[PDB]
Amino acid sequence: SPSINVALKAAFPSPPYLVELLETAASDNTTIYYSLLDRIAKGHFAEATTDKALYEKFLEVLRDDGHMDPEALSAFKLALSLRTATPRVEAHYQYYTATVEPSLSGTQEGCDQWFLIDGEQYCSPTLDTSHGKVKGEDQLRTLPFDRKFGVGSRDVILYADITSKSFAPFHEVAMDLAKKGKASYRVRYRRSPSHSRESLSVNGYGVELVLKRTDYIVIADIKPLEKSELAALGMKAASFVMQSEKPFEALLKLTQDFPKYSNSLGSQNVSAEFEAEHRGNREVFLPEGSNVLWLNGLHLIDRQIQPFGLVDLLTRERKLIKSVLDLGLTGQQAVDLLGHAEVAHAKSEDKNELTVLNVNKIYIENHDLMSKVPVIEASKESTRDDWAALTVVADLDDIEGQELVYYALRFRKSNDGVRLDIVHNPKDTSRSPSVLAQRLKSREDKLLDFTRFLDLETALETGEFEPDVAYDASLANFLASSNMKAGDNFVILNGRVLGPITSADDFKKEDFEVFLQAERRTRILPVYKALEDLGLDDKVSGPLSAAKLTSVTALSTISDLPQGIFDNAPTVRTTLFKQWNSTYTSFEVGDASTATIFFVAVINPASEIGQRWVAVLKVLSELEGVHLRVFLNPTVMIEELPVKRFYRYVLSSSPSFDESGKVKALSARFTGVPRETLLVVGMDVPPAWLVTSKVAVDDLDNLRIKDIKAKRGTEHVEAIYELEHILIEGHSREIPGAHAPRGVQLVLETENNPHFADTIIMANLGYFQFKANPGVYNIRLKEGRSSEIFTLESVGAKGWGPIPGDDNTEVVLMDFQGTTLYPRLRRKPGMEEEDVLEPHAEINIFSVASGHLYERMLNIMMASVMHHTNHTVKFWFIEQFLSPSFKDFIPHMAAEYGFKYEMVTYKWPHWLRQQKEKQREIWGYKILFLDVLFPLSLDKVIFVDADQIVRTDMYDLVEHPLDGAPYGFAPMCDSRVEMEGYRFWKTGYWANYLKGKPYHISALYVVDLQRFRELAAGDRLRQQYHALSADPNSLANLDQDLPNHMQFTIPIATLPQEWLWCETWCSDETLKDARTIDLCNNPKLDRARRQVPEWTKYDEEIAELARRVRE
Ligand SMILES: *[C@@H]1O[C@H](CO)[C@@H](O[C@@H]2O[C@H](CO)[C@@H](O[C@@H]3O[C@H](CO[C@H]4O[C@H](CO)[C@@H](O)[C@H](O)[C@@H]4O)[C@@H](O)[C@H](O[C@H]4O[C@H](CO)[C@@H](O)[C@H](O)[C@@H]4O)[C@@H]3O)[C@H](O)[C@H]2NC(C)=O)[C@H](O)[C@H]1NC(C)=O
Ligand SMILES: *[C@@H]1O[C@H](CO)[C@@H](O)[C@H](O)[C@H]1NC(C)=O
Ligand SMILES: *[C@@H]1O[C@H](CO)[C@@H](O)[C@H](O)[C@H]1NC(C)=O
Ligand SMILES: [Ca+2]
Repeated sequence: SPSINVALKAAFPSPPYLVELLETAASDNTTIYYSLLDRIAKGHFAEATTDKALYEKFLEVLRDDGHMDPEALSAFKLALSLRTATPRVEAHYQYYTATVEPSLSGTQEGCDQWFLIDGEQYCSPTLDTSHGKVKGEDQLRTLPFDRKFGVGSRDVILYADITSKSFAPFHEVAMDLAKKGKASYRVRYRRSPSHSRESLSVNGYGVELVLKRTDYIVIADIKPLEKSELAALGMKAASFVMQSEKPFEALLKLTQDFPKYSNSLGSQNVSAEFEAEHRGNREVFLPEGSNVLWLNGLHLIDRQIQPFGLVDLLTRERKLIKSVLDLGLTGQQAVDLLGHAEVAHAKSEDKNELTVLNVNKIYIENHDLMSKVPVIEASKESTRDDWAALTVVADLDDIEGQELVYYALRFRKSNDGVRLDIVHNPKDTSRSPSVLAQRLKSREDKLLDFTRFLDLETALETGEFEPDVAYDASLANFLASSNMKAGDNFVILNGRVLGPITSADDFKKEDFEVFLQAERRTRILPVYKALEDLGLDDKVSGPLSAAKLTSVTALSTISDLPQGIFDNAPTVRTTLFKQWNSTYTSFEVGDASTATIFFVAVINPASEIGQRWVAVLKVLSELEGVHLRVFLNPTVMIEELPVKRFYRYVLSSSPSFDESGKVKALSARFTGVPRETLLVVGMDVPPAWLVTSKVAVDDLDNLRIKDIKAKRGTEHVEAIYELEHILIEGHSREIPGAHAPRGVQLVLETENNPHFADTIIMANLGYFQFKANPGVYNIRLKEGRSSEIFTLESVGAKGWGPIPGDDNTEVVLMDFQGTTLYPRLRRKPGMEEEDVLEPHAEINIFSVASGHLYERMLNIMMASVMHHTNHTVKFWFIEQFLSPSFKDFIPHMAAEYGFKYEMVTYKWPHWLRQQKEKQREIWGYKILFLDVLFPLSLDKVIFVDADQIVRTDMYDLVEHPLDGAPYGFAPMCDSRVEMEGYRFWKTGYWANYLKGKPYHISALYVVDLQRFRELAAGDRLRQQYHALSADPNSLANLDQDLPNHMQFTIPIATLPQEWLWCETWCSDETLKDARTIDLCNNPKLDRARRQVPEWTKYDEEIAELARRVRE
């Protein structure tokens, strides 16, 4: 039974299932939230002891209280598995811990639940018992996780642990108060004392087992490698799926355990060149072996396939399709109507401007308004192609308002196919709107018979009516739904909201004709024709019935906002997937009639990308109302081994439950694993996550089952990771002339400590990031030059904007997608100075390792420095590359060798080109993020390449003058003569480019961090790496070649030859006056005992130390 298991746990305690279901079910819908909060305070959910039963009962009430329908209920199941609401809950707790507790003056008892009213806290429902003044920051501030119910003078906030029924009476009272209309009610959470500090188990990530031995090519103990028959493997693998008759199940089993059955392909006449003719699909559309996903016609991408991203996309697109299915269309017709070529041509440098609203929606809610307004219907003799539903909003008290209505009336006289509606929107509460509307609703029949303007003004004063209260109520709802101010003039044809109107001179009779003409060309005609092509021109029978379709389709052109995503607003509905014949390469799963969601996947089985897509897709199909047509299109061109890994996705469509009812954790277990093959563990985690290994026995970088069978006795690999941080990342800009405010330094703070974190603004589109967990934070400019020239106006937490209400320098993260920011900073008047120009411990060494040999020699590196130094040395490392076995042991090194150590990390920016091999990633962390990795307090760092023996006091290098250089290096030895043929750096390319500069070595170096930032070296390293990374062959060693190619622009200080020694280019005599030896590559265990005699001495010191701790 050879298996490997990987599980992921969050950096916070599990909030009870009770509160999670409340927040997940009432996703955001506050009306659902309080109707369920009432039922949990009633006592209906008290019998739910086993968390599964609690979930079970929530299904009953959601469906029974009308809150959820089966189609959207399946989405509830999947989102609940994902535990989407847990970080939202932890935000309340962190806020309670950092802002609420300190302000709460006095000792709490019986105050498990308490209200906050006017700076006073009350622990009793009676309101007569006030425990204390709520000092410090006022907690009545509007925060994202809040939920406002009712309007009131008093602002009531209930901090509750809902697990105890003691909350129930407090709620009922506040609920009564809010429903009466005396106060605005909002619910915040208190860390429930019934639940334990058991970390939360997360899902929605992927695991990879990379066979690092990929040099092979010309149940199963080793990876079988074939000759030049690779070419067809993708093709026969695809046929193997069709032959199976459990197709997407085969696709998964084959794609996830690819190496296993790799050579077994091309056997038992699976040659099946049936889909060879199926390239009729290829012959007209997209290339062989290309990965393309679509959702209702829209363009889906590789990393829009994180479970979190998909859940919000289903939710938004079901709402869009359901808006269309109120118009009598099927899921397939609705999508084909939306994803039609006539529609795509209406859309497609940089340019955009517009505002539109739903016609179906607005005429349903505002019934007593829209069926009681003066309606001049379009004469039934007008053609389908002429129909339009003009709706005019106007203040009939002012001349400009009544002038626009007159111009609309004259326009209706000329255009037969227009249904004209007039809604009175006054700005004075004394004149009830219902009376002026009913004044002209009497003259509705006699409307448009107005020759002079005075005829309308006189008709407004004739008659006397009663203020129809029902009318006024539906009017207020309309203006709120449509975001229309009182007394403002608006013109809305077919849903396209246009206005407000400044003066009625802007909009005359002739201007209305043109508005119909332009709207007709864009949203009316392409609908009629796309509609007539699909044989659905029967559904459009009336000016109003037509407008509902044209209006919905235009709204399908608005994408995200983008929150969490960077894809601002494109996605053009395509339709060419339909030309492809679905005989061989395609298979479908789900009913095409009841499906609201249409996933059209085009995956190549020989691709590594296909592995993830398939794994997610199975889970996505398990939602009642999701259709999936999977196209398999392989390529004939496979020069190397197509897939170089094993892959599993941790995700479930239905919530997992323990035997005791609690939530069951989701794990990635790989079965029938070869015992002879070398493996590496990698994580396929969503963009906002920072993940490092927690507890593991087996070296995550160097693995083989047969070896741990010979060490532990079992073939069961088990490891744990931690989602340690969630990113707060953003793109900075300058106000008003949008530029890159590079060199700007930032501080993240909380009401707990104001020096939480610090980073600097990057040159590539203003990138910055912070490693944080759910909670309320603030962002201030770092103490100094950043605050001098710049003042941060806002952190764009709501969108690019500016958005009214986003000028808050406050950030709060409450999602597994983090919080994407678009801050805006304006310069202080009359200045134009950049930070670049002005108006800790003795030694600071940093290192990294990625193997137990490198880790054993890293223990030696630390020990060698301390033996030869009488100074305060501090070690800095990259958290995630080290094994947990090494991480468990470093505090014991710190105590025995007398050093301190702080552990840094940074997540590779999404824009920056990543490296697939673990090795190439290692190299990038040494050179690319030096400026941002360390806090702004650290003056200088020194890198020592882990497998090293230092014999000199390293303080000398600290105070070595660099002379205008941000970093200093040790050069290549030209001492050994016999290896001159190997000295490539003094030849052709490296000789012409390096005119006289020496080839420096990326093994030992000094970084004067304050000069590094001052010079902005990192940004130049990063952007140069960018275009060079197109060919990985140019970056032979990106840690070494990058500073060497950049010594022409970024200065390189040269360090003495005594500092660096190698057993290939420096003579043995140099070792006498040695400072550091890299133990040069081209194994190390032999070279260490041979070159350095004291290497054994250090190894043995460590060996005893671990056993000393052991007892
Ligand atoms: C945010 O959340 C709220 C709350 O869920 C939603 O508001 C809902 O708005 C509508 C209009 O007021 C309510 O509609 C309800 O329709 C029920 C009938 O539905 C059936 O229709 C077909 C018939 O063929 C069936 O096939 C189908 O299965 C449906 O079941 C009525 O029975 C409802 O009456 C009463 O229901 C509940 C009791 O169960 C009461 O709490 C209500 O007050 C109501 O008197 C009702 O007419 C819907 O119920 C509203 N909810 C509430 C609680 O008021 C929002 O739409 C939602 N928004 C989003 C974006 O999710
Ligand atoms: C089975 O494979 C052989 C070799 O490719 C082929 O000649 C034969 O025709 C195949 N069988 C059938 C029934 O086509
Ligand atoms: C460290 O300090 C001791 C005591 O002052 C001194 O004897 C020793 O020489 C120092 N170490 C080195 C390497 O000089
Ligand atoms: Ca080394």
